[PDB]
Amino acid sequence: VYAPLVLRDPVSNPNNRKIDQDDDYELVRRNMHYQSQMLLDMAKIALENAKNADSPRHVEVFAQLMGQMTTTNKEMLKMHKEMKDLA
Amino acid sequence: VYAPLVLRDPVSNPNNRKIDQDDDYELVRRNMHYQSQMLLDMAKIALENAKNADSPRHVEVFAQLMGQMTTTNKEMLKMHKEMKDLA
Amino acid sequence: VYAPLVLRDPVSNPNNRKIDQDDDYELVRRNMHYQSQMLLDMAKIALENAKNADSPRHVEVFAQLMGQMTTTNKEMLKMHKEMKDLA
Amino acid sequence: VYAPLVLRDPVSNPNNRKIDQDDDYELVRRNMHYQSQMLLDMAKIALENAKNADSPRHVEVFAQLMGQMTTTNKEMLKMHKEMKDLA
Amino acid sequence: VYAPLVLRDPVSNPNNRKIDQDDDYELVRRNMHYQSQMLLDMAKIALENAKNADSPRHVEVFAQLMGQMTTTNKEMLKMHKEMKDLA
Amino acid sequence: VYAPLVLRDPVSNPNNRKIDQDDDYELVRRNMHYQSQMLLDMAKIALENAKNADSPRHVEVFAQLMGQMTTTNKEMLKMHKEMKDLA
Amino acid sequence: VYAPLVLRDPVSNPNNRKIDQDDDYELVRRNMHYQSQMLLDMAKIALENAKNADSPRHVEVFAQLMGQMTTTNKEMLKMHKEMKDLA
Amino acid sequence: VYAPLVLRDPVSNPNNRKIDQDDDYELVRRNMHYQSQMLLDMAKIALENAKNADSPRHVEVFAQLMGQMTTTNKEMLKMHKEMKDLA
Amino acid sequence: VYAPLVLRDPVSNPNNRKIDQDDDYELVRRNMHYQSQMLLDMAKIALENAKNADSPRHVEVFAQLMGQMTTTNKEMLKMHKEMKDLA
Amino acid sequence: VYAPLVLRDPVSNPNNRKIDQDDDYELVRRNMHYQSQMLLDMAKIALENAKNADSPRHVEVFAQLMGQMTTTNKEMLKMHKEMKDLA
Amino acid sequence: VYAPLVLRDPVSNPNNRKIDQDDDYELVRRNMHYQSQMLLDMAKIALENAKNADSPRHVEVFAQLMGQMTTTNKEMLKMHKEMKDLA
Repeated sequence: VYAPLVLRDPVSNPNNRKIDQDDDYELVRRNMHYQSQMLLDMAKIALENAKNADSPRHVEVFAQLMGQMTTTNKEMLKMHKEMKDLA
Repeated sequence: VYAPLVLRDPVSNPNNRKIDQDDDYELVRRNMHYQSQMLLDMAKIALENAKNADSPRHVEVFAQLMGQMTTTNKEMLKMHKEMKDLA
Repeated sequence: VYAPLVLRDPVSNPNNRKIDQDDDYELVRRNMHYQSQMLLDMAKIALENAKNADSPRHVEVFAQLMGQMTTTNKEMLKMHKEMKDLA
Repeated sequence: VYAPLVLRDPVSNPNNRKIDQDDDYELVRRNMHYQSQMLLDMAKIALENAKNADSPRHVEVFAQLMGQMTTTNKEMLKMHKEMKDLA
Repeated sequence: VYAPLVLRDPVSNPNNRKIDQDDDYELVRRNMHYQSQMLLDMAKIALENAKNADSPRHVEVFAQLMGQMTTTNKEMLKMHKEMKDLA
Repeated sequence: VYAPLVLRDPVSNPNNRKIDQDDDYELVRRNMHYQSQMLLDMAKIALENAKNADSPRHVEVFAQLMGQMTTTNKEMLKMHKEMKDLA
Repeated sequence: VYAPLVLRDPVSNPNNRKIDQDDDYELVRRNMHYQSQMLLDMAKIALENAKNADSPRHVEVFAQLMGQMTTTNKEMLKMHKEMKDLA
Repeated sequence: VYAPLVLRDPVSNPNNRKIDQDDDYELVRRNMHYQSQMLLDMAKIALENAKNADSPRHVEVFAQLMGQMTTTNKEMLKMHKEMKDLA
Repeated sequence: VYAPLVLRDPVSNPNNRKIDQDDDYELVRRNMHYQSQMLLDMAKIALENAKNADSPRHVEVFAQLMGQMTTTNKEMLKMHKEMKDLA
Repeated sequence: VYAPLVLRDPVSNPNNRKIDQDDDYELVRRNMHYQSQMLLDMAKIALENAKNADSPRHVEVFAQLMGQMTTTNKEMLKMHKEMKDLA
Repeated sequence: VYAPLVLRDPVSNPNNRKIDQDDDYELVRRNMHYQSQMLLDMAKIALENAKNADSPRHVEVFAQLMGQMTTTNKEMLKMHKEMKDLA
C-alpha cells in the first residue's frame, strides 16, 4: 500500500499576478526537467527490451515513447517563448 | 461504500464580474497545482513499475501520463496569458 | 429505482436579452464549479486506486481524468473572456 | 411500449427573419437548460457509481460525461454571442 | 413491412434563386425543429435508462446523445447567420 | 437480384459553362431534398425502435442519424451561399 | 470471374494545358454524376432494408451513405468554383 | 505468383527543371485517369454486390469507395490549379 | 535470410548547401517515381483480387491504395512548388 | 543478446549556435537519407509479399509504408526551406 | 530490479531567464540527439526483422518507427528556428 497523497494548496494573488507567474514558471520548468529525466530513464530500458524481445508490441510502444519524448522536448523551448510574450 | 459528495454552490455576480474572475482564477490555479502533484506522484510509481515488468503495456501507460503531464504544464502558462488578456 | 427527473422550463426574454445572459452566466458558473468538485473527488479516489493495485487500466483511466480535468479548468477562464466580449 | 412522437410543425417567415430568430432563441435556450439538468442529474449518479464499483469503465464513462457537460456549458455562453452578432 | 417511400421532386429555379432560398429555408428550419423534438424525446428515455441500469454502456451512449443534441441546437442559430449573409 | 443500374452520362460544356452550372444546381437541390425526405422517414422509425428496445446500441445509432441529419441540413443553406458566389 | 480492366492512357499537353483542363472537367463532372446516381440507387435500397428489419446496423450503414451523398453534392458545387478560378 | 517489378529510374534536371515539371505533369495526369478508371470499374461491381448480398458490410465498404472516388475527383481539378500556380 | 542493408552516408555541404539541394532533388524525384510505379503495380493486382474474391475487405483495402495513390500524386506536383520557392 | 546502445553526447554552443546548426543539418540530412534507404529496402520486399500472399493485410500494410515513404520524401525538401529561413 | 530514479531539481531564474534558455537549449539538443540515436538503433534491428519474418505486423510497426523518426528530424531544425526567434 502507498501512503495517500497530501495535496498542498498554493497561495494565489489575483491582484498581484507577477509573483504567481514567477513561481508557476519555476514549477513548470522543474516539472519539464523531471519529465525529461523520467522519459530518458524509461527510453534506455525500453530500447533494449524492444531489441531483445523480438515482438512488434515492444517496438510499437517504443515508437509511442519517442513520440512523447519529442513532444516534451518541443515544449521546453515553447515555454520560453510563452514567457517572452508574457514579459 | 464511499461518502457521497455534497455539492457546494458558488456565489455568482453577473454585474460585478471581477469578484468572480478573481475567485475563479484562485480555484483554477489551485486545481492546476493539484493536477501537477497528482500526476507527479503517479508518474514516479508508473515509471518504476514499467522498468521492472518488461511489459509494453506499462511503458505505454507511462507515456500517456507524460502526455498528460505535458498538457498540464502547457496550460499553466496559458492560464497567465488568459489573465493578461482579461486585464 | 431512481426518481424520474422533472424538467424545469426557464423564462426567456428575446426582447430583453441581458436578464437572460446574467441568469445563464449564473448557471454556467455553477455547473463549472460543480464539475471541478466532482472531478477532484473522483481524481483523489482514482489516484489511490491506480497506485494500490498493479493495473495499467487504472493508470490509463486516471490519465483520462486528468485530461478531462484540465479541459474543464481551461474553460472556466475562457468563460470570463466570453463575458467580457459580450459587454 | 412508449407513445409515438407527434411532430409539431413550426411557422417560418423567410422575408421577416427577426420573428423566427426570437422564437428559435427561446427554443435553443430551453433545450440547453433541459440538457444541463439531464447532464447534472446523470453526473451525480455516475460519479457515485464510479467511486463504488472498482472498475475502470465507470470512471472512463464518467470522464466522457464531464467532457459533454463542459461542451454544453461552452455553447450556452456562445449562444448569446451568436445573438449579439445578429444585429 | 413499412410503405416504400415515394420521393417527391422539388421545383427548382436557377435564374430565380430567391424563391428556392425561401423554400429551402422553410424546409431546413422545419427539419431542425423536428430533430430537436426527436432528440429531446429520446434523451428523456435514455436518461432514465442509464440511471437504473448500473452499466457504463447506457451512460456512454447518453453522453453521445447529449453531444448530438448540442450540435443540433448550435446549428439552429448558425442557420440564421447563414441567412443574414445571403441577404 | 436487384436490377442493374444504368449509368446516365450527361452533356458537358467546358467553354459554355453557365448551362452546366444551372443543370447541376437542379440535380444538387433535388438530391438534397431526396436526402432530407429519406432521413426523416428513417428517423421516425429508428426513434421508436430505440425508445422501445432498451438497448444502448439503438440509441447510439439514433445519435448517428441525427448527426447526419444535421450535416445534410447545414449543406443545404450553404448550397445557396456557393451559388451566390458564382457571380 | 470478371474481365480484367484494360487501362487507357490519356493524351496530355504540358505546354497547352487548356484542352487537358476541358477534357478533365468533362471527366470529373461525368464521374460526379455517376456517383450521385450510384448513391441514390443504393440509398433507396438501404432505406427500405433498414425499415423492414429491426436492426441498428442497417440504420448505421444507411447513415454512412447519406454522409457520403452529402459530400458528393458539396463537391459538385465546389467543382464550379475551381473551374471559375482557372478561367 | 507475379513477376517482380523492375524500377525505372528517371532522368532529372536540377538546373533546368521545366523538363521535369512537364514529364511529372504527364505522369500524374496519367495516374489520375488510371485511378478514376480503376475506381469506376470497382464501384460498378461493388454497387451490385452491395445491392444483392444482404450484408451491411458490402454497403459500408461501398460508401468508403464513394468517399475515396470523390477524393480522387477533387484532386483532378486541384492538379490544374497547382499547374497554374507554377506559372 | 535477406542481405542486411548497408547505410550509405551522404556528403553534406553546410556552407555550400545548393549542391545538397540539387542532390536531394534528384533523390526525392527518383523516389516519387519509384512510389508511383510500386503503387500502380500493386493497384492492378489489388483491383482484380477485389473484383473476383467478392469480399468487402478486398474492396476496402483497394480503396486504401487509391487514397495513398492520390497522396503520392499530390506531393509530386507539390515537390515542384517547393523547388520553385527554394530557387 | 543485442549490444546495449551507448549514447553519444553532443557539444553544444548556446553563444555561437551557427556551428550547432551546421552539425545538426549534417545529422538531419544524413538521417533523412538513411530513412529513405531503409524505406525503399523495405518497400521492394513488402510489395512482392503483398502481391503474392492474396491477403488484404499485406496490401493494407503496404499502403501504410507508402504513406510513410511519402512523408519522408516530403520532409527532405522542407528541410531545405528550414535552413534557408535560418540563413 | 532496476535502481529507482533520483529526480534532480534544476535552478530556475524567472527574472534572469537567459541563463535558463541557454541551459534548456543544451538539454533539449542533447535529448534530440539521444532520440535520433535510439531511433536509428531500433530501426536497423526492426528493418531486418520485418524483411526476414514474413509478417505484416513487423512492417506496420517499422513504418511507425519511420514516422516517429521523421518527426524527430523535423523538430531538430525547428529547434534552431525557435532559438532564433528567442534572440
